Parts: sequence; structure tokens; C-alpha cells
Amino acid sequence: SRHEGVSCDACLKGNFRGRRYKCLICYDYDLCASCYESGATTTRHTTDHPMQCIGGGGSFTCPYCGKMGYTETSLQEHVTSEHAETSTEVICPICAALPGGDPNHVTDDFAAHLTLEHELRARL
Ligand SMILES: [Zn+2]
Ligand SMILES: [Zn+2]
Ligand SMILES: [Zn+2]
Ligand SMILES: [Zn+2]
Repeated sequence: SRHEGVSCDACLKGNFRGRRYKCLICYDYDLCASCYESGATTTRHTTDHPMQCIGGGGSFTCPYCGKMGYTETSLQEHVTSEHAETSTEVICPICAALPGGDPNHVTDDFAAHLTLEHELRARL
């Protein structure tokens, strides 16, 4: 998924995909996974600083039938199988659970939303 509203203090890319790493010493300081894994530093930040990984995991509810307990992977498998042609408006549970996440991503094609905005790869 994307870290909406977040930009990397080292490479300046924003709303980046993959995992987000937040420094717990420097104020409002975040690294994309590429800059985190590669030891990127700026003026105030060192690789010694404690970092918190944000995003990933979680169990999700299907908005079309209400069944609970899916992972991001199994939710997408379920929706793309059992609800691929429906036009009811629903709100995305994954966006709402991710910090920065749109609290209300309203969509009438949830299967396309998962495929496009929640791709199933660790770096995405
Ligand atoms: Zn970066
Ligand atoms: Zn730092
Ligand atoms: Zn369902
Ligand atoms: Zn979403």
C-alpha cells in the first residue's frame, strides 16, 4: 500500500509504496524502505537511531458480505473471486487501518481498488 501523506526525508519521494520506517529520535522523520535498508542518513539522523516500521499485517472485513478475519492477501482473493462484478459503494477497510490512510476511501469498484492501491508485494 502507499503511505499517504508521508515523504522520505532522504530521497524526498512521497506517498511511497512498501514499508515505512519512522525515527524515534528525530522529529517527524521517515524513511522509505530503500533508504532505510541502505543506511541513508541526513544532517540530524544516524543509523544508530531507533526506528519503527509502520504498516503491514492486520485482519480485514469484506465490505460486501461482512465476513471478518481476512489478511490483505486473502481479502483480495475473496473479493476478486466472489464480488468482482458489483457496483455498491463501500469504504476500504485497509486504507482506514493504515496511519495516514484515507479514513473514508469510498469506491464502487473495490476489487479494482485492491488490485491498484494494495498490491501484494512487500516492496509495494
Ligand atoms: Zn527514500
Ligand atoms: Zn533519527
Ligand atoms: Zn465478501
Ligand atoms: Zn484502500
